[PDB]
Amino acid sequence: LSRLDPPEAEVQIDRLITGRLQSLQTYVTQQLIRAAEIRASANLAATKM
Amino acid sequence: TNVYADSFVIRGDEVRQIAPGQTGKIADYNYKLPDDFTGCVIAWNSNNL
Repeated sequence: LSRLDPPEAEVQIDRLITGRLQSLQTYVTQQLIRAAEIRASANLAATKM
Repeated sequence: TNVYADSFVIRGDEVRQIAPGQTGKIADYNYKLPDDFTGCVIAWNSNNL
């Protein structure tokens, strides 16, 4: 944003926003799947207790 | 819903420099268009007028 001619900056900024979003989406999905496994483990732990 | 029209006199190299997203001398110090535009840029040679 402070380095490129503004219309070129706008395009590249949007490309990076999308890239950063994809990193967040990936993280959430992976943590969401892991959370399902952790919940199952917690349920087993609760069962054993 | 709305149409706006800017009617003005410029040089042929200046005609080339006026477009949405087009930066340059005329764009920043004389006649500016945005990086996001809906509309038409229309021009005619006026050597006889």
